[PDB]
Amino acid sequence: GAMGYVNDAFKDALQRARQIAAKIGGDAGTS
Amino acid sequence: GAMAQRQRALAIMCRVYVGSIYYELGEDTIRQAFAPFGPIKSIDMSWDSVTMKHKGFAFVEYEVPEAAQLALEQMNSVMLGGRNIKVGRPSNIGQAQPIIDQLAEEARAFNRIYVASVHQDLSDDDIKSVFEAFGKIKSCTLARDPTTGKHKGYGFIEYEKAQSSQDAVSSMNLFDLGGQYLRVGKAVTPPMPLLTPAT
Repeated sequence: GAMGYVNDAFKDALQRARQIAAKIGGDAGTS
Repeated sequence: GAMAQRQRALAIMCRVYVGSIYYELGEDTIRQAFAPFGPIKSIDMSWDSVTMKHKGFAFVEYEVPEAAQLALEQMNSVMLGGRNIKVGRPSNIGQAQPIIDQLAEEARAFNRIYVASVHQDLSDDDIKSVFEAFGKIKSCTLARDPTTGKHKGYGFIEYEKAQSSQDAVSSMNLFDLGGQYLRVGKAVTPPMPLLTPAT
């Protein structure tokens, strides 16, 4: 799709991003 | 060599002027507001009277001018309260302009992106999650903070491609870490001690 306004890449990003925050930053329970 | 200014241009670029201070915020608050940007190195504060109504102005000096850049670009454009602050001193601009454009172009040779507002616990490889999910990174390190013990809320990440860097910047601002949106930018001066002579 359109770059800069990435739809998949940045969602890949954030699944990892809150994963990394889940261990340290904000515990959400399981994941 | 007395008075270590080390290029007066850079010395001032690392220190932003804060004018039109809201009211219920002072050096106490401003320190934290720009804390995710860069570590407060020094503050030129104007406390008027014992009353502490901060009647005057303040200067926030960082350890890195990149934090100062983000403080200019983002904080002056986005109202952090019911009053917009004026960041910087439009006076010596133009004179130091060729230097600014030189530094930016010079640091561009390393095409490194600047990551600020980094969550204190969230680590280097963690910030990699988002950046490396868009593009490829050759070097990633958040500056370690000796007094915090962990790391400063910023770091310098290096893309191998200038295209991917620009892609990241467009989305990395939104990087939510526990309620806070991150803040990305670019490196304005070469953040590496490549100074052979300590003059």
